[PDB]
Amino acid sequence: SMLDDAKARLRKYDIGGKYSHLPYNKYSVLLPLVAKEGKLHLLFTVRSEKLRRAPGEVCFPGGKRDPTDMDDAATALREAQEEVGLRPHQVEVVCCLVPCLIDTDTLITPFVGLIDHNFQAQPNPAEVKDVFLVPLAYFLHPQVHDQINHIFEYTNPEDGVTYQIKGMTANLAVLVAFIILEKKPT
Ligand SMILES: O=C(Cc1ccc(F)cc1)Nc1cccc(Cl)c1
Repeated sequence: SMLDDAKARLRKYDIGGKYSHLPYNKYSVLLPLVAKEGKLHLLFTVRSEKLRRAPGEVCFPGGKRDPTDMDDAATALREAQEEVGLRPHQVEVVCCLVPCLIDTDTLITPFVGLIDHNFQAQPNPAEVKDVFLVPLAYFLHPQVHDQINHIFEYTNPEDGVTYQIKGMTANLAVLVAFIILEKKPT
């Protein structure tokens, strides 16, 4: 099946807890895969304009590890619940992808999660201005604009709204698309 095939692909790239004890400032993100209309999608947030770090940017759900978290995956799930109302029974964490090093002292660990079909986002407006889906296949043929660094523009056909996706978030989206969609019979 589509979902069993996606999980099987993802597991081959799982690094697990290999880098998880290193003494960094630690953040996790959840890359949430949603199946709709017979295709996989990624769920993104738009950060609230009131946040002082990166207001109005497109990001995956996530945030800083805290002492309650059993592990890095727990960080991702706790933050996703706070930001968009995703409950732990509504997500299956499939793997941990390559972590992202930033600012010399920070390590961001991305987890891919399969999201239940009955989940409906409840954006928390203190943190999230918007939540939206992008089909995973978009990231194989994105609409690129150069600002010099590459920016993806995705227009939602439901409503005509264009979102800019860039940086780590864009990079991770492409990675997941490659992992899941490469070398597939039609
Ligand atoms: O904060 C994140 C994930 C993230 C962590 C570290 C990082 F460097 C880059 C993204 N995500 C988020 C998305 C919406 C609202 C809020 Cl409050 C947080």
